[PDB]
Amino acid sequence: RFLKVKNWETDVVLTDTLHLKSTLETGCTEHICMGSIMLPVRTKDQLFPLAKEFLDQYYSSIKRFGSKAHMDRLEEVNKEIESTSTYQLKDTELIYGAKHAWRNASRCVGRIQWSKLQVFDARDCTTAHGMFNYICNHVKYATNKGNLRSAITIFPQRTDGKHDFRVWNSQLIRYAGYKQPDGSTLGDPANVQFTEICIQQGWKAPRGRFDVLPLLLQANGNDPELFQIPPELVLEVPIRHPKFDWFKDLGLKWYGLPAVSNMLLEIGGLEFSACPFSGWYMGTEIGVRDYCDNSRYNILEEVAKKMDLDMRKTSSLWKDQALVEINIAVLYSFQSDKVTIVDHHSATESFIKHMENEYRCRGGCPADWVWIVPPMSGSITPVFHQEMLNYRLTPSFEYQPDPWNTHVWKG
Amino acid sequence: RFLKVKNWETDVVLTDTLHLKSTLETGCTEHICMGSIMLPTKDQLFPLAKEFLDQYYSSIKRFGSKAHMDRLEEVNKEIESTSTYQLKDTELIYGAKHAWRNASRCVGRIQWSKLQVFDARDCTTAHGMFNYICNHVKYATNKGNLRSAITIFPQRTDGKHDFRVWNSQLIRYAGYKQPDGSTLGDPANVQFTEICIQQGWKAPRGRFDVLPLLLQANGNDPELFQIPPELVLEVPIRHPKFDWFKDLGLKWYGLPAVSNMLLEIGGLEFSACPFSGWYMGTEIGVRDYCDNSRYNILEEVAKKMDLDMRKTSSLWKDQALVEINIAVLYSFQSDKVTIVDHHSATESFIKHMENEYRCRGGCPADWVWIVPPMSGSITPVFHQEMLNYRLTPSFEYQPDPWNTHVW
Ligand code: HEM
Ligand code: HEM
Ligand SMILES: CCc1cc(CNC)cc(OCc2ccc3ccc(N)nc3c2)c1
Ligand SMILES: CCc1cc(CNC)cc(OCc2ccc3ccc(N)nc3c2)c1
Ligand SMILES: C[C@H](O)[C@H](O)[C@H]1CNc2nc(N)[nH]c(=O)c2N1
Ligand SMILES: C[C@H](O)[C@H](O)[C@H]1CNc2nc(N)[nH]c(=O)c2N1
Ligand SMILES: [Zn+2]
Repeated sequence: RFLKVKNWETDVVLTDTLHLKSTLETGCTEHICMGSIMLPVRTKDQLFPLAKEFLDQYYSSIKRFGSKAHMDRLEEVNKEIESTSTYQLKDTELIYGAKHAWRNASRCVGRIQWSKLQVFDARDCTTAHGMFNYICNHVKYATNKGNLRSAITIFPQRTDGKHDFRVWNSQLIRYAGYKQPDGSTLGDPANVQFTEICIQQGWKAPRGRFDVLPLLLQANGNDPELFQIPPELVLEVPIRHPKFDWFKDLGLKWYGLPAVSNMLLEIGGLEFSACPFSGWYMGTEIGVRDYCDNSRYNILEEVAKKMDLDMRKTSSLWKDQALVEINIAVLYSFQSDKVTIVDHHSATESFIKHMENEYRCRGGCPADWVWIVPPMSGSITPVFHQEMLNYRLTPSFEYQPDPWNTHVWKG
Repeated sequence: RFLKVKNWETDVVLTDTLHLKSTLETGCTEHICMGSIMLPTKDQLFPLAKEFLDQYYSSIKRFGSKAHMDRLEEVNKEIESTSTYQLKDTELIYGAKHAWRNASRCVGRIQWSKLQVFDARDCTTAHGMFNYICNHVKYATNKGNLRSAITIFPQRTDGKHDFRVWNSQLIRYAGYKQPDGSTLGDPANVQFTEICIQQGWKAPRGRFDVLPLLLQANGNDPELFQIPPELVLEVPIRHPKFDWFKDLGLKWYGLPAVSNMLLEIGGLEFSACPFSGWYMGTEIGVRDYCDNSRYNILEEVAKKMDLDMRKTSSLWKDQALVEINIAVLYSFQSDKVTIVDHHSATESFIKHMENEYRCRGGCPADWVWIVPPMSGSITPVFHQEMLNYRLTPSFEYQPDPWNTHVW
């Protein structure tokens, strides 16, 4: 079957055949679309088809399909499964899998970069201290003094689900959130619950607006352990505005390295429950969502108040006006400090080029419009006018429930 | 099967049971989501009529009444006999209001029950359509105090005698493909502005020329009519701060009046059913003014603001976009013409969603269309999970007449 997408700004039409290789489900049916829904122990019965499919893909990509090398590997993986009820990926396979998980991440606008991922194999890791060391090296490598580099560090796969490796942090670097008795919040409200856990686990909280959280690391299903990232490794950027001198005095800064650490990497049926990865920021992640979401730092009012905007009626668009300057300031600051960042205009433009290239060479590019379109200035970016097909390919990054909701405490 | 939707800004969770009464298809499957795709006989008819009459008589607290059964058999007889049927006025009004209530892409549905329905089913000629439409326009505009309205022309019979309004909106500005290669007026209407001239219009080849109506009655060739200028309320666009803004020479019309959709009620098809409400500011300022394939004035406005247009990372496009949308709102409000900003409208819709979940068991909503084209995540609807499904009565899309007209 053929599927056509259209760009209503340029009238370019692309044809999707890749969706036929789609395994997983969307959540949608013929009778309901769950396109805007945010979130819509494995036996051997189902493992070998998943392994075979991955290896068929792998050996196609290296143009060795049906080769003796291909067949032996299948045989090898096969025996290893029914002998051990799992199997191990070769280094080459792991690298391929991680890159393609990224390539398949339909909610990621940054995928033009997917082929240049630095994969750190941490499958020989056994303890939380080992995890901390690997993560430090990831952060140092990825940060690269502000010239950021995409990286992923992959810890050992799940076995019985009773020995999981997990990073309890949602990102490697994030600021603490503290709920005050008067109901207000100090720091990042998104992180209040995790902060509390850390504090409970023995973390001594500086209780400021921008405390970098400690890593909380779980190895081999053991109780997690606290570690402080060395501050010299945490690159941060003070936020100032190129024309507004009072903006510096708002006291804002942000960290340079976005490193998501709570997702699950699936490759050939194998589940890597700890696989922190990092790229670099799109400006709006910080300027729009982190600073201006009502449920986050929520600085729109103070900025608008300092701009002397008409804040009495919404139709003045004072919120809209302050939002733009804040995002200007975030971009200005990162660029002035020579820290890699991309504006939403450049990023969406690159993604369209990527997507078109993917249709030509791959026969498709699964893409989640709801997530690809930036949280401000939607229709003046080219992805707004781009029709997209969303479907799920493997290898993939998957959501997993927060570890504190499922962890069996040892003590 | 009983679905939950979460607001991630407020943690509020609503349970949706209404989707289980869905009939039409979404375009989606379990394998692929098409959520961002713009455009996905006698025996067919009676279940369709029955389903509608069921929800109608249920709605008036008379489900399973004698009148219900009587109406059912009455309609069933008329179908068996005439191969179609006619709606009672009360049912027509209900169906129209509920078509609007069911429009999953419409952010303005908190107003759905306050709709003025104009029964134009006795119309027989294009001249009659023109008269009905002028009356619609005058009533809806109401000297700037806009009132929602729909005018419903005769239903389809055998597709040979369709009533169609060839305009996409009752009021739109002309677009001309210039010799030097550019485009004067509205580029979205270049083909229609051509067809108008191609059937005898005389364009004042200006920038904001209100297009003539091209009305098709009973399957006949369509006819040109000019809306009396005094019926077309326009708003000169100035900025409350930049006095050079007015020099740009921009204005827009007060009445957004979509006229190319198909209204389906109880299996009956109304191919000519122009309806109107009032603008959300971003429709004009974000889409009509700044879309690349439209008036695309961003670069011009950015210039006069003397913004750094060297690199995209200065967000000059963004900065300009906000000021433009400030001006639109400011102009309309000054001139006492109804308009809603995207903050209040999206706030209205959340409250409306709340209401619909609470009294109806849900509210079909297309997130891709409900979220405004600017400042998305600082409006409440961005953080609102929505379920999209298709309820009847409905507004549907139909081919442009000039691709189908048995000429
Ligand atoms: C290199 C520059 C990159 C940029 C500019 C970028 C940009 C983005 C943005 C803006 C989002 C939406 C995030 C949000 O709004 O919360 C996203 C999502 C995502 N990205 Fe990328 N990204 C980059 C690199 C990467 C890398 C290296 C990976 C993995 C190896 C990755 C995988 C993903 C995944 C799995 C999501 C979806 C998160 C979810 O499902 O909720 N990205 N990206
Ligand atoms: C009264 C104030 C109203 C407001 C503020 C409003 C707002 C909107 C907006 C902003 C859109 C997005 C369309 C676009 O971006 O092109 C829309 C779509 C739509 N509106 Fe409403 N609207 C109003 C009244 C009405 C009325 C009176 C009707 C019908 C009787 C209606 C039916 C629809 C339909 C059917 C669509 C989407 C068409 C489709 O399926 O693609 N609206 N509306
Ligand atoms: C719902 C799961 C989730 C939530 C959130 C925060 N929402 C409040 C963020 C999530 O992932 C967000 C993400 C993932 C990968 C990225 C890679 C690079 C980059 N610059 N940003 C990313 C951002 C996933
Ligand atoms: C695809 C269906 C569609 C397309 C387009 C043009 N987009 C290229 C416009 C459509 O309708 C757009 C519409 C409909 C009803 C409205 C009622 C009030 C209002 N203020 N705006 C409306 C705007 C529907
Ligand atoms: C391709 C994409 O679906 C298309 O650009 C849509 C996106 N969302 C929209 N939303 C509204 N309200 N109006 C539109 O015309 C569109 N266009
Ligand atoms: C309910 C809705 O799906 C949710 O708010 C989504 C919308 N689109 C998004 N898009 C991005 N990039 N990031 C997000 O967190 C979200 N949140
Ligand atoms: Zn869908």
